[PDB]
Amino acid sequence: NKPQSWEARAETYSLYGWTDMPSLHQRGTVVVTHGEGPYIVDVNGRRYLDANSGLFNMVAGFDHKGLIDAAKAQYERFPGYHAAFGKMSDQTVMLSEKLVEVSPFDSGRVFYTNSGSEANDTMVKMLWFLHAAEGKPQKRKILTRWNAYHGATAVSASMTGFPYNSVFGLPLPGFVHLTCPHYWRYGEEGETEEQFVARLARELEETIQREGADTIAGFFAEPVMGAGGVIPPAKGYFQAILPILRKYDIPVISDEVVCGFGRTGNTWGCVTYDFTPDAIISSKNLTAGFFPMGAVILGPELSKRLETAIEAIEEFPHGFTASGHPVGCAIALKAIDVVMNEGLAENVRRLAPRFEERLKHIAERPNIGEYRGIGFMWALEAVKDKASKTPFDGNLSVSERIANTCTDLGLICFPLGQSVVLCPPFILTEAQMDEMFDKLEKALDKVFAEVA
Amino acid sequence: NKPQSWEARAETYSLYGWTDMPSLHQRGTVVVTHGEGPYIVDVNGRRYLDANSGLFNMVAGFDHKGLIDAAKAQYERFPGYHAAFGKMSDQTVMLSEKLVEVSPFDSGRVFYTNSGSEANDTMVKMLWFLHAAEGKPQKRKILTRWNAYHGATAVSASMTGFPYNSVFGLPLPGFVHLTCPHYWRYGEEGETEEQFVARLARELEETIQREGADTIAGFFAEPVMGAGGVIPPAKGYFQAILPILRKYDIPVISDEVVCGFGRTGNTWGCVTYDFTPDAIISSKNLTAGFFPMGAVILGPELSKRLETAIEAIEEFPHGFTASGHPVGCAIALKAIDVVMNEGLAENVRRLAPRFEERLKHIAERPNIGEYRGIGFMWALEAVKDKASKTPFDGNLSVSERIANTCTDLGLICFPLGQSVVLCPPFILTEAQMDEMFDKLEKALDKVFAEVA
Ligand code: NA
Ligand code: NA
Repeated sequence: NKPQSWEARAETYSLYGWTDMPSLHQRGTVVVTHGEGPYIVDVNGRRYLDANSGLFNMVAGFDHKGLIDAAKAQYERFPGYHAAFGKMSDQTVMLSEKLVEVSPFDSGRVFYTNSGSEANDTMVKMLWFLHAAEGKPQKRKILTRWNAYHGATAVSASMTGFPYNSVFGLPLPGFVHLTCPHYWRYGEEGETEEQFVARLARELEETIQREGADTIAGFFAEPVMGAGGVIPPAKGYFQAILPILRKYDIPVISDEVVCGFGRTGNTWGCVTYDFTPDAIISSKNLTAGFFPMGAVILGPELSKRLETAIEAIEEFPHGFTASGHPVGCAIALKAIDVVMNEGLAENVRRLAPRFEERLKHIAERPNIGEYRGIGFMWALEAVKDKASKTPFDGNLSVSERIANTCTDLGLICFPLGQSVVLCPPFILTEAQMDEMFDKLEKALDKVFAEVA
Repeated sequence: NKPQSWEARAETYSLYGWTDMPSLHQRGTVVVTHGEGPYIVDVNGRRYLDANSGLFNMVAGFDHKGLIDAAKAQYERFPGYHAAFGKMSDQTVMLSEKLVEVSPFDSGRVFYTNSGSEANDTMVKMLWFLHAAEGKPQKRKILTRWNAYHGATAVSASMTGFPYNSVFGLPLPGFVHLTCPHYWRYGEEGETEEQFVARLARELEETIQREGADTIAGFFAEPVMGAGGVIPPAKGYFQAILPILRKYDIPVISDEVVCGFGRTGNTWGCVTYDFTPDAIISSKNLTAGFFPMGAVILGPELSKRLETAIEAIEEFPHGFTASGHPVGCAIALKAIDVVMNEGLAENVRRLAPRFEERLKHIAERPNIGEYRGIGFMWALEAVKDKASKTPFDGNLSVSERIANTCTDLGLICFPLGQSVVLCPPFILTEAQMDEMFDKLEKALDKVFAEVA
């Protein structure tokens, strides 16, 4: 008794991750064979505009010729190696040099992983290693924010600030979640945005005092929270929090897995938000989704401190088999060049006003609580009643209903909580942006007619 | 002040992993540009026989035309996508079907990752998730062995059984390490191999009784410990320990990252050691080193149990951006076919007797305590005195000296503790095997003459 169809074969042998099981059993798996620009095509020849760039990562679309050619050229040249035991590829050396150049740091060091989750798990281990070598082995606690998304390893999931991780008995101890700087949701009745920011700065100081400054290893922040629902921080957030972190000597890590390489309208989200971190975590767009790469980019201060610590023990006992893979490195070098120098990053800057203008129009609807975002990352929040910010009952699954209707209309978008997220490829044309909105608006009309 | 040479550029921008820093500063980074069969070629045009397959993974060598062509063919077809939110590529469905087929399981499910570390971290989360869903949230402890290597995330590093992880303040609580089944090292004076295995089985039962079976989530084992120094278990080990684990309702996981796809002389190390695990962890050879892929392959029992638990919460909140990437799946499908059907796994079986006969002759030297291994994974243990099994002082760095001397002779091998490991590509000919040993023997003569 064996499955025949693509859908039945997918259900027979897969253990689905991040998949709504009632929707999958009703609809079946979407099995994808190829793409063209920002579109994907399934086994039945149905085409969909992927307004999420797959998982925010396919910024140059699904059939980019330059990137396809660069990947093919490296398989022909040198198809695989590692970057451990004093060896690495020429591609690895070139990418480390390029990443330091394009980072906001004047100098630094790069460590590779396959994923953003491994890179955050790596940065945590690096802090534990460094602080212990410096005589502060108790400096282990990691500060992140509620609604932050840092990954899926036990450590990077512990950094992630969502109730869903309770199914794993996570977070592990030592992982502290601060208030999410989403003013619309977390600002209290009668609390101004200025007071909200002052409260988060106070809450951080109280946390450092109650935990003990000598017990805190680092602070990680996505400049704009991505997978958490596209959450630009409340005005003045970083200007209020960063001096508190610097005062208590707590390293600042910018998780640039989503914001890195152009989505916020600048090469880095930390540049958009005008702050210089001690380290950067990069993945996703790093290869435009063509290869699994992650990177820890260490600024001058942490590089020098880790270098001293590594020299004293004579080795850094950490790494992954494919870290610094020559194919991944050649692909990243091309992705960086394509985004920065072939007009993709500029296109996000060019089209962001038109993107916001349309969302502002959509937000006039009685069932849209707000629109939020920047550059090419945006979200629309659904509400039952606007004035009170009352959401629809969780059992109505409004966001999944919108995303499913979108799929039926030939549009892929990302549902999260009571929100619908749009993070389309940087190659999106004005006509394709209109197509994305026309389909989304049709889906919103359908769903809200059913639930309101 | 900018670096000029490849070696200087590597040192300026890299944060080195698994690299002995005193040797790196003395020798410089070996910067690799391409390879040919089992050989790698550096920027200076020097060629080395890589008798470690890179990091055990490059079993088809460094320029395999079939694999290069399969990689190129998939980049032209569909160069990137994910396997989340009820979508995946046709290549993902084909690979999951193929992996269940080639696994020792009659049926099951596959979950993808990029690495073996993420796959072990994933299996641990799956166990915590499952046991809590089945009414036992206290069922969280993970059993591994001393000298085991399971990866580099904080959790897979806690599963790993090496003192070097103390630099990170690891292992985390709940990671229990059993005696390594290395008879030569851990066997007591006057203890026979049968008594040694009986003792290991008694220690396991006492550990279970003292920890409480209701608190133990699972047991992981590499059939042959690979990165830990090539350690085949003492005779009858799995036959003694598995009934105990089965009696106490402790899931058995075979870490097949190194043993999967041919290195022990069978498709799986669990086949070579005649046991059926509840799940398999695969990575490394899965793609012959051409793309970062990891996989959790769940047997019928855990597949059914996890599906029931996931259905109750409607969504399994876990996954990685590149999990089930179409390119990695197309490459894995080719790598499995190349290894199983193009004579590579058979070449391991063909040449394993000749491999062992030469190691047996080398082990006659007074400074070789033992040779150990199976198929295409072997190790030589260095000793100051054979009769008393006394090693050379740690400060002499004997294994490192042999490895460095091998590099100077055009041979790459793997040093670990007091041992030197050989894990060559499956494409190795008899002449290349002879070249491997001729170079190793000269390195052994040089090091032992200076040190003994
Ligand atoms: Na720079
Ligand atoms: Na099978």
